[PDB]
Amino acid sequence: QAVVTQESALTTSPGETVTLTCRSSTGAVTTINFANWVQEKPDHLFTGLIGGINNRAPGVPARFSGSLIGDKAALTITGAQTEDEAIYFCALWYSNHWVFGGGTKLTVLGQPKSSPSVTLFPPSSEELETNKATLVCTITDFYPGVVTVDWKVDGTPVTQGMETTQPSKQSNNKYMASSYLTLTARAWERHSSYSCQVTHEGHTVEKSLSR
Amino acid sequence: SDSKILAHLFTSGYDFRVRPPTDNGGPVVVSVNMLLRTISKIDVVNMEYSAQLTLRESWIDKRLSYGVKGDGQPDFVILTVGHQIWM
Amino acid sequence: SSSLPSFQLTNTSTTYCTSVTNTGIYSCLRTTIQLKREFSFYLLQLYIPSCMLVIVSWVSFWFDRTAIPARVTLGVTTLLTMTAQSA
Amino acid sequence: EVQLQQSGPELVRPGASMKISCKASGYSFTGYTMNWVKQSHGKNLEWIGLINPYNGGTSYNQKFKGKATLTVDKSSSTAYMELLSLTSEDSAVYYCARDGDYYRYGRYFDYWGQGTTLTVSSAKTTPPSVYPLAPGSAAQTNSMVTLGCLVKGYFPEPVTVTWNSGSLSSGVHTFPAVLQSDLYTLSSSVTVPSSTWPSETVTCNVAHPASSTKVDKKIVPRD
Ligand SMILES: *[C@@H]1O[C@H](CO)[C@@H](O)[C@H](O)[C@H]1NC(C)=O
Repeated sequence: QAVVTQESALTTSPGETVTLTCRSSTGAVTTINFANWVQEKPDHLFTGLIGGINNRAPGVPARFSGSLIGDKAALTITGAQTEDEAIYFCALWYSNHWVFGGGTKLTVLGQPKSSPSVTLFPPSSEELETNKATLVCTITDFYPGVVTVDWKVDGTPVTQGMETTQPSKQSNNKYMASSYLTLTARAWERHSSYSCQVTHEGHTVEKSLSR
Repeated sequence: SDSKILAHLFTSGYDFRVRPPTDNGGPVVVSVNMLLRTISKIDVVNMEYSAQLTLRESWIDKRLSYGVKGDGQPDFVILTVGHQIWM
Repeated sequence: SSSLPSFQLTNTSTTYCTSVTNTGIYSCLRTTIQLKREFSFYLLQLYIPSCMLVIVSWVSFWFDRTAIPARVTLGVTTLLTMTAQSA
Repeated sequence: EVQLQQSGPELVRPGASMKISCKASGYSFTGYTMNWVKQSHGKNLEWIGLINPYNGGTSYNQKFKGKATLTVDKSSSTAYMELLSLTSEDSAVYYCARDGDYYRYGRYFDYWGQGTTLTVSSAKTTPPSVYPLAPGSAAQTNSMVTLGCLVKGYFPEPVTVTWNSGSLSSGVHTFPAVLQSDLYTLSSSVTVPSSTWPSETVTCNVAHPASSTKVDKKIVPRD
C-alpha cells in the first residue's frame, strides 16, 4: 500500500557529520507522518531516538537530531562516535498503521578499511556423491560490513540457487559472511567453470575453479 | 464579486457532510491558533475556571478552490449566510 | 478520586433498579458511587487540640487555691480558645 | 532504569497458537502504551498493534487483523500478544516497544524488549550431516591456508562447531545458519599456517544437543 525507502548503507568518520534520509513513496514526508528513528545494535538490540513531533527518547545523545530536509525525513548525527555504528530504521505513520523502512547500515570507522579475504570451496566428493552439490564462498576481514556477492556458471550470472548470510562482526570489529550455491549432482558435472564475485566498496575480487 | 463566486462553488454537487478530498487518502490537517482574552472566576471548590477565548482553525478544502493565484480574483472570500462547508 | 475536595471516593458499583410503577414495569440501571469524608483534618484541626484543651483544664486542680493568677488565667483562657475552635 | 522482559523463545508446529509475554518494570505500567513489532527474515520490520494499559483499547494493523490479539494484565504489569493460526510465514522475532509519553499517545518509540524468537516449522528433529571442504589447488598461499566444515540439514538450531576438540580455537570462523528448504545449514572455517597442514591433523567437531549428536570429520587434502 505504501513503501518507506532508506539508503542501503552509509559510511562516516568519528567526529564528522552524517545524514540519514527517509523517503516516502506516497509523496513528501509531512509532519503528520511522525518520523520515527530506531537504532538497532547487534544481538537484536533496539532503542528509540527521535519520534513524533519533537519528542526524544530518554538518554539520546545531543548529537542525534531529527529534521525534514527536502521532502523526506532526516536523521543527522553531528559529531559521530564509534558506538554509533549500527542499523538505523525510520518509521512513517499512515494514520492506520506504522511503516518501517529498509534500514540503513551506518558504519563509523574505528580502523582503516579492509578488503575482503575471499575463498571458494568445491563440493566435497562425499557430498557430491549423493543429493545436492554445494559451493561455499567464505568472505572474511572486510570493513565496512557491506558486500555484494554474485555467482557465475560458465560465464553466465546465476539468478537462482544462491544464498548469502548477513555480515557478522568479527573479533577485531571486522565483518564476515558466507555464500552458498545449491545445485543438483548432474548439474555440477556438466559445467566447465564456477566463479564467486565479491564486491567490496568499489573494488571486485574474483575466485574461480573448474571440474 | 464575492457573491458571484460563492454561488459558483455550491452549484456543483457539494456535500458539507463529506470530508474534504486528500491527495493521497490521508487525514485532514487542521492548524489551530488560540487567543486568550480573559481568565476569571477560578473556583477551587468546584475545581473549575472560566475562560473566554478566540479559536482559529485552518484546513484545506480543494472543493472550495475558486481560482489560481495570478487572476484578478481576491485571495479570500468571506463566507455569507446560507452556505455550509465541511468543518 | 482526588477531584473531590470534601470527599474521597471509596467504591463504585453497577446495579439494576428496575421498579414496577402504575404505568408499567420499566427496566432501569443504577451507577452508585460511595463517598467517605476526609477525617484527618477534623482530627488534627478540632479533635486533637480540644482534647488537649480539656486536659489543660484539669491541671488547674493540681494548683493551690492561693494561686489565683494561675487558676483564673488557665480557666478563662482554655474556655475562650475552645470557642474559637467551634467557630 | 526501566526494563521490558519478554517470554523466552518457542518452537511450535503450523496450525497451533501461542502467546508472548512482556513484563514491564521500572515505571508506572498504566501510563505508557505498548507496541508490537515483527522482525522477519524475508520481510522488513512490520508494526502489528498497540494497546493502552489504562483503557484496554487496541488498534491493530490491517495486515494482522485476527492474526494477533493484544491483551494486558495491570496487576502483574505485563503485556501479552496472542498469535493464532501460526504458519511458516509467522516465524520471526517479536519485540514489544513502549510509547514515550505519559498517559497520552506521543507516537514515538521509547524502550524495546530483548525480543522473542518464534519458530514455526513443520519439521522433525534432524541430525546434522557434516561434509568437509578442501582448499583449491590454484592459488598463492605464502602465509597460511584456509579449510573448513559444512554442516547441512539439521533441525532445530543450534549446533556447536569446534576444531581439534578445542586444540584449535584461535582462527575459527563460524558463519550464520541459513534456512535451506525447512532445514538449517551453516559452515565453519579455520585458517591455519601452511606449515602446519597437512602435516598435523585438523579435525572438525560438530555437536547437536537437540538430537544428541557429536560427529567428527578430519579434513583431507585435495588433488
Ligand atoms: C464497596 O466498597 C465499600 C468499602 O469501601 C464496601 O462497604 C462495599 O461493600 C463495597 N461494595 C461491594 C459490592 O463490594
